[PDB]
Amino acid sequence: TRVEVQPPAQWVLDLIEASPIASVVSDPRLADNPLIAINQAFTDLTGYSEEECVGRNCRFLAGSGTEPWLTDKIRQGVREHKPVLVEILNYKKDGTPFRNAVLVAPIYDDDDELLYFLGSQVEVDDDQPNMGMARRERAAEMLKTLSPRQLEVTTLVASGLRNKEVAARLGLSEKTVKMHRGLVMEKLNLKTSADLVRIAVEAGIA
Ligand SMILES: Cc1cc2nc3c(=O)[nH]c(=O)nc-3n(C[C@H](O)[C@H](O)[C@H](O)COP(=O)(O)O)c2cc1C
Ligand SMILES: [Cl-]
Ligand SMILES: [Cl-]
Ligand SMILES: [Mg+2]
Ligand SMILES: [Mg+2]
Ligand SMILES: [Mg+2]
Repeated sequence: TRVEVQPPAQWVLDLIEASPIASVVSDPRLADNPLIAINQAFTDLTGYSEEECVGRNCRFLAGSGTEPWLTDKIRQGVREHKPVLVEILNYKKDGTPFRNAVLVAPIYDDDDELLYFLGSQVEVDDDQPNMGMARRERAAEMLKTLSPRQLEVTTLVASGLRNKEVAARLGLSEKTVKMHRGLVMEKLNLKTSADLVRIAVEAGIA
């Protein structure tokens, strides 16, 4: 099955379009928390077009060998509004199995009002199946270059707090939080918020 989805708003596109990583957004108020947008990298990773994905829950990538003890951790993150990174067996449109390092994280619309989920998928090769640990090592090194306030804002954003919540936690304005976020993105060459949440969760700071 599949539901018809409203074209994505600009903030949805801003979350994923410039990520070099397969990135998606879902809307949990729609039937079966379906995908409402995918980037180009997601089509290149999986072979599915945007028309084939949007309106469906992302578990269409699952197949015979997919680990329910790992997908349950995603289910838990979605229910608790917390980020989860697991490495699960998935299947491309042509039936090619691949190990998917998938991040599912809470994210907010550009008014900091309603909750959505972002998804970030990286292929782990059968060749180099410990690639996950190499991405963790890189992430940890990058985050150690951040100033203390930048690290604090990064941690709380990646933990799933909206900017208004980060602002309340640190005694700042939303504007000041958005400024610190932008400087982290510029310093670490991160294209989108999905890319920022991913290095935070890879490192284990969220
Ligand atoms: C934004 C987002 C991205 C997701 N990406 C994937 C993915 O790449 N592969 C996949 O198998 N599951 C993915 N999922 C997980 C499924 O949608 C689902 O949450 C998970 O399998 C647990 O739910 P279930 O027990 O009903 O399957 C994603 C979920 C969301 C919300
Ligand atoms: Cl879901
Ligand atoms: Cl301030
Ligand atoms: Mg596109
Ligand atoms: Mg299941
Ligand atoms: Mg709005």
